[PDB]
Amino acid sequence: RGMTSKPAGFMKKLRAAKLAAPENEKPAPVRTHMRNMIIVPEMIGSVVGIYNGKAFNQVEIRPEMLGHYLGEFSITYTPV
Amino acid sequence: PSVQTFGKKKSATAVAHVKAGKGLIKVNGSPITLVEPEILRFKVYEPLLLVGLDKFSNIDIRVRVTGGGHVSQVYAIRQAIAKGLVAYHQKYVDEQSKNELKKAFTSYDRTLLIADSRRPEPKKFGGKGARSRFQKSYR
Amino acid sequence: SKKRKLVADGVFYAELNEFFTRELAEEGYSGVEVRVTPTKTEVIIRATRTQDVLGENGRRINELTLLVQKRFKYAPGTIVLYAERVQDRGLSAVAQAESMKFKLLNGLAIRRAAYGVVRYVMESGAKGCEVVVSGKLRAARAKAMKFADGFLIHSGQPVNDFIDTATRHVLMRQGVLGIKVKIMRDPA
Amino acid sequence: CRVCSSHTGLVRKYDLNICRQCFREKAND
Amino acid sequence: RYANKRFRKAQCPIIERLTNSLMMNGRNNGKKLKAVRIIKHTLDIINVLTDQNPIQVVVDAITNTGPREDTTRVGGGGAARRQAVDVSPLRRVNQAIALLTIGAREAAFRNIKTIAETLAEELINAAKGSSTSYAIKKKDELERVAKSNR
Amino acid sequence: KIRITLTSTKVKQLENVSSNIVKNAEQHNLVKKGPVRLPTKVLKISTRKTPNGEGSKTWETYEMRIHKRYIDLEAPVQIVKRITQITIEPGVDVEVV
RNA sequence: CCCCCGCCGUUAGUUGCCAGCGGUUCGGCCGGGCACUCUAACGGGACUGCCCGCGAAAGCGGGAGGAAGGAGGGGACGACGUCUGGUCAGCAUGGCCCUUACGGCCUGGGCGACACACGUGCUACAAUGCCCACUACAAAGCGAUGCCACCCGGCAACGGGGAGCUAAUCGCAAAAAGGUGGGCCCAGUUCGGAUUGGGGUCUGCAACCCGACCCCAUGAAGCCGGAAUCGCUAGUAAUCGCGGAUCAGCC
Repeated sequence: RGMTSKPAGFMKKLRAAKLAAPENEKPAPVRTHMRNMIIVPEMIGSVVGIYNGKAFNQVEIRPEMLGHYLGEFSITYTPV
Repeated sequence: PSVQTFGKKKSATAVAHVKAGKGLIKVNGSPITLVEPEILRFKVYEPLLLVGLDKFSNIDIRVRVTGGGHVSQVYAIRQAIAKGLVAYHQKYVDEQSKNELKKAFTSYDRTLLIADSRRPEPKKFGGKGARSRFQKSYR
Repeated sequence: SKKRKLVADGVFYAELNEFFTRELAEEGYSGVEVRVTPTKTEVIIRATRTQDVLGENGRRINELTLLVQKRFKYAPGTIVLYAERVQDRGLSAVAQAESMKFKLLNGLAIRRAAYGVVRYVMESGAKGCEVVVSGKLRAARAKAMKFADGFLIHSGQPVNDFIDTATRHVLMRQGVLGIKVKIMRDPA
Repeated sequence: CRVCSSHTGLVRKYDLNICRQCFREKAND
Repeated sequence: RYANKRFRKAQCPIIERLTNSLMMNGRNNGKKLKAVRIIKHTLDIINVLTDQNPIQVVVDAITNTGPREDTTRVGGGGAARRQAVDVSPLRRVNQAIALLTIGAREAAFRNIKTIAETLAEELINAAKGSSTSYAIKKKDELERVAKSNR
Repeated sequence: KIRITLTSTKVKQLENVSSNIVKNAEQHNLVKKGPVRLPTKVLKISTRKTPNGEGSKTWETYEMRIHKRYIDLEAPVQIVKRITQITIEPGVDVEVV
């Protein structure tokens, strides 16, 4: 699954997530289209809502969860 | 002396060089059978047999063939040997090319003398193949 | 031209044409051929009234030609500006079209304006001619008008017609109305 | 593209025309 | 109908036109070569198993397979009666050849890398020396159907 | 070794053009190779009529056969002089090595 | 009447080939040579012109020659108009509406959801077949950080190194079906590859949602399809592989 040497993560959420880091965390969510991103530890504890395409789903990200894509957390297809 | 004839079909060119001799054929160095192995199709030297007493046992052919496929080549070579046979003598090549090997009112006997203009065929749009048209359904 | 700047070389021509059509309108634009080698482009504007283009004693031709240089720097390269007179504007489809398009702008009877134009064109030379007006005739419901004389037949069929074609627009308060002029000349 | 600015599909070489349309249009006359 | 009858080049081995037709029936996807081989190999099969020359065996088979009469539907005042009728000489061959290949494909025996044995066996079974096999059945069945509704 | 490539849409426009170049250079260089033909390639292009812009939907098929002519001129000298000013026909695009 | 494809010839040969001779790092590489392929310009050729049959005639059938025919195959040329056809989401544009917002930036999610229904397709149910090996014929395309020779590390994707190409002169490239030899032996199988577990490569800031690829294991339905229904008249259908645009990558 290793994409490459450096794990990609789009900056929209990264730059946004980290700023929250010095204050502490941010209550409430974040919302990013960038399901493409891999999650890094700074993400942990945070709650980023990801885009089904339909909507943004709240995904709390925990440590076991890090290596993943985030998109893996928001399923596009629904049985409905 | 030697006789020549070109011969092209689909996209293939075959240099046919006839020379009075045994009747063996060297195509691209390999034996005719060798280049051709297991091809029922290879009736390139049909024009030879057609001459009458089959030219073969009184002819010899060195042939260079490049371009297209083995089938295409078979046709080009067939044309080559058909054309060269005519240059050597007008008489032998008869009806397809000259007299009996040469031409006819309508249907082609073998019509070895003609160069099959057929080419692959461009694909027209709205059709899968070119000719092949998609079938309709109740839909 | 160059692989790299064929497109760049092209953009300029549009740039040149852009100004000429804007300015030269009174003059009566017909065509603007553009030939080129290195930094020396031809541009030979054809006009009905060469005078309007030239200016007096060639004063205007100077300004325009100079304007050209601003747009065409050394990189585009200095350009000349030839002007040829249009023999019989009556033959130029572009003119004939523009001619009708203007009258329409005036609010002239379109059908008649069409007859007249076919007549003028028909009247001097021309083996055949035809004019077409778009819709919103007289600011009315959209319609179409015709009129033609002489063999446009033996034209329209591609075989060496040598039919000059031209289209002219017509902005109007009511709306735009396109005009088409077809002129048939001796075939090849 | 360059002239019309129709983004939808301009050839790079011309890098002009509304798209194929203007390319064809200019070509047409 | 489909088109004018195109003349077919006679067979390279035995210059019989009918043979080429048969070969065409076998071929699919224009794999003319495989098609010719299967028929040739079958002929070799006909030689060993049967003393007779293959060309004769095949022709006899086609003869047994050609239907003399076939029934064609037609709408009468009531119901569509199946009118019995003769079959064109051209039509009979196409049916015979087609039926042989189909029945041959029908055979369970999968012999030779390809189909070649099924053709070999089918033809012999067809011969009226042996006038049996699936091909002949269809032929007999059609004729029976005709003259039933004489 | 000045290889000259002459390409054009019209067969005549080249025959005239390339021929001129043959005669001129004859004066100040070797004796030219003589206008070599180089077969004509036809290109079929199916593309959007216009460039990215208006009517991306448009298409059309074009075939433009283009002709070539080399006529090489080895051992150059004041070939350049006779060539430079001398050209004529438009409709020809010549490029030299 | 114009363009592209079919056959022949003239002109032109830095494309081409020992065709034909001498040399070779035996690469058409070298000299040489335009024959051939080809390149592009022009010329010839088809007109029911000739032969038999019917016809009043047009023409229909048949046959010879011919590369080719009876409009040889494909384009340009899609008429006056029809459907209040389609698109204000490509662009253009009248009118209406929104302007701390019906505008703008961003991160994330969504467009990839599913109990289900349909359309277009791919792969397949196998022996005219599947697998491994060896070996042979193509065309049209594309290549600057781009195609990637060759050598090495890896089962491999791929990584490291690095030649040539600026592309008829180098690379993508292997053509697949095919021919030859072997295996399988009629079985849900050496058919068929869904699905799932694990390892891993690659692009990209980033591949959870939601990429493609490789290797191991897994190995599903499917044994030829109801009513009904689609395509195609010849180099067509059927079948086999090859290229391109878009494009980091790629569904």
